[PDB]
Amino acid sequence: MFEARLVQGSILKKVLEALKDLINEACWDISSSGVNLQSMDSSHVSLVQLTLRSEGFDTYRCDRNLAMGVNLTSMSKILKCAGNEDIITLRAEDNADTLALVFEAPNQEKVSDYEMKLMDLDVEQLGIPEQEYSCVVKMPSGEFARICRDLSHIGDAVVISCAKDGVKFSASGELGNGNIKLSQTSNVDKEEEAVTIEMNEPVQLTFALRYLNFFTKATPLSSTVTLSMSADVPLVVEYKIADMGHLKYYLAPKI
Amino acid sequence: MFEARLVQGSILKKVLEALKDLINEACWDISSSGVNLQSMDSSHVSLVQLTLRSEGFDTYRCDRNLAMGVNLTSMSKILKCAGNEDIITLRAEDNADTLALVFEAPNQEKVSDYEMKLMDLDVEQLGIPEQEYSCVVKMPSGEFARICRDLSHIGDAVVISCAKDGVKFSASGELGNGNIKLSQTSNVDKEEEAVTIEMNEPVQLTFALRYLNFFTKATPLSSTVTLSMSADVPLVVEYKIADMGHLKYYLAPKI
Amino acid sequence: MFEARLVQGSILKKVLEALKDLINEACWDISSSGVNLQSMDSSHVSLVQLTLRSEGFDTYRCDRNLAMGVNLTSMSKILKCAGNEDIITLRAEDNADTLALVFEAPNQEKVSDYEMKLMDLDVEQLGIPEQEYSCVVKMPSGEFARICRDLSHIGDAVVISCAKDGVKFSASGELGNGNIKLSQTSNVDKEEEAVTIEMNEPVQLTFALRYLNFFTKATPLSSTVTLSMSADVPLVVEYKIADMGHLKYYLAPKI
Repeated sequence: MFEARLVQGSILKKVLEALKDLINEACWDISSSGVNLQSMDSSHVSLVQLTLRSEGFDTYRCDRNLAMGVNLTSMSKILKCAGNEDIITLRAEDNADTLALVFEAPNQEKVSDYEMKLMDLDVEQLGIPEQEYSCVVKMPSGEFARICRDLSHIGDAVVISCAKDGVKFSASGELGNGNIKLSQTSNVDKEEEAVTIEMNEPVQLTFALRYLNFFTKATPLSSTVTLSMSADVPLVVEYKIADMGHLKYYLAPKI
Repeated sequence: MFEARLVQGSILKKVLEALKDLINEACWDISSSGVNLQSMDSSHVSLVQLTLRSEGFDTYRCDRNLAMGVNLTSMSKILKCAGNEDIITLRAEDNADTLALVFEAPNQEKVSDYEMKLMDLDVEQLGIPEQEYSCVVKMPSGEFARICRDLSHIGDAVVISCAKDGVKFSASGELGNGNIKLSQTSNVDKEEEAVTIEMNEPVQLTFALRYLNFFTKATPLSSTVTLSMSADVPLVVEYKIADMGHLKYYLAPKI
Repeated sequence: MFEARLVQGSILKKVLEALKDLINEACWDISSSGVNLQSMDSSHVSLVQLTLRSEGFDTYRCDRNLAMGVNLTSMSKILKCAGNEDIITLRAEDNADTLALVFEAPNQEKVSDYEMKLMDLDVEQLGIPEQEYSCVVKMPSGEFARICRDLSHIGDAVVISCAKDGVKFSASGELGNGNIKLSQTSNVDKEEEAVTIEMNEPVQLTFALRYLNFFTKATPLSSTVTLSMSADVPLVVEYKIADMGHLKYYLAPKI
């Protein structure tokens, strides 16, 4: 038996809401150390890596490594039947072709029990080259979402320029161009309002806005986001999942 | 002649919003004891029965029993035009076949006078007698609304199974299957957000989920809903209309 | 050079919201006396005329009259990017391309520099010249908005009847008919409905409700609206924008 009881159900709701548009199907690599997902998106452009560590779960049980192939659109639909404050328990027999999802209200008067059909899929594998990056921008998650959205009216691509004297997002198109300059803070007082740049050398990279606008569906999961960049390698957009792990999205620059 | 004055016109806005999707035209039986509507949907699976007592109105007079044929699409349109806190007055002179509806804004600035056909058409008048039911379930209306909404993502039918210690709703379909068990809870005193059962013998019936989703548009009219059920007879779904009367939806099971 | 600055970002946004569904490509006349926009809408039915005097901006400089051809949907989008508390700067250097729109958030965290390509359109004019009208009605803007919206459920045309009593809007279609009567009560009254009317002779004209429902998108720009009517000429619906300027709509009555 695999069995994982997650007390804050909102978290799994949000993860599915952040993945279902970008990718339709993917295998859930389950083990004693946690749950891990790794997939390309459905247009073969970006890469996604999800991690939810075992200890994040209130109760956790994994007799042996499972791989469950999963339609995320169906999984999301089922999770929309969960409340935000439900305790969600995930359960699969060792080689069973189903995943049960139990949504307990907090007072135990209402209990729901769903049994999802798996789909049978060939796993993907990479993980990408772990790297020391030139720039790391930490910033509010709501601010990053709004920027990508604003600039998507102007252009299909965004140039992210970092230097010592700031970060800048620029886009360009048929109706013109725009530049959004977001200043580092010093003493912001809260921690989650900070804009901090860890800079080694200036960098200027171009990314497809369409894909960044997918990545920002993870905003509910965290109040900050970090962007790690270096020349000619994929951007990582990282959202922390409430002490349990993370959702990274990798994207090639143009060129 | 007919005239009924209702100071809390918000109630009548809620009833028409409850009726307009399911039923398109209906007979309005007006008498000195009040308003009684009764109709099948255009597909013959369900029946609605509405009752508004004369004493529920601020003023009421009926000279003359009347069977006004009414287009509920058109009446819901006109009611849209009413303020939330307008006084609503319904009116019919005699050998005129028109229903007038007068909305007087809260601080007598503005009177709106509306009038609609009153197409007296070949119709019905059933009733169907008092039955004794195997189960009667009372529960919060918003909770029944939620279970019908969520299960409609899974299948197009719901098995309702009643038992001493609770009621279950189960559905099955494309993306897998689902059951929601609500427990009898007692409490009472501080609120009736309870789930109570009255069980002479257990019941187990399948119903059309889309119809139950029409019925739940009445959710805003009452904090609770009752479900009376028996083998082979139509389910009743009752909503109380704040000390003026009731709204009952009737649905026959399958097989 | 042209340059204008405003603290009231919001007003600009509301002007574009109120124009952009009626007209696509527009020509802004920028002179030293201010900004002027005059155009038919894209169906050649109604006429719009916007005026924003130079004094209404808290800085204003214009060396040379410019005719800046803009797509109003694209400019509404851009202005959607700005904080409602943002300081806005409009800037152009004289012709081809660049209108620059700069949004500076209140305390210096964020600056947004946009640049809109201008197309070459001729500066229109015609400026149909003023008149004394049989009848001039002034009323709450949100009440005028609500009357057009509601009657649009009954009919496609409204008949405005002005009289010493007050003003009456009446519409008629398939479902039946409706009239709304606002009366002149005296003075010193709490209700915000002091509908006032300056009158030479009762008028009675019909108007397409589709277009009136375009003109009420200006509702946020002012709390009152003034209607000016005579037989055989266009209605004028005027929103005064706070001694900054005005937005006028012209619609001819049905024959």
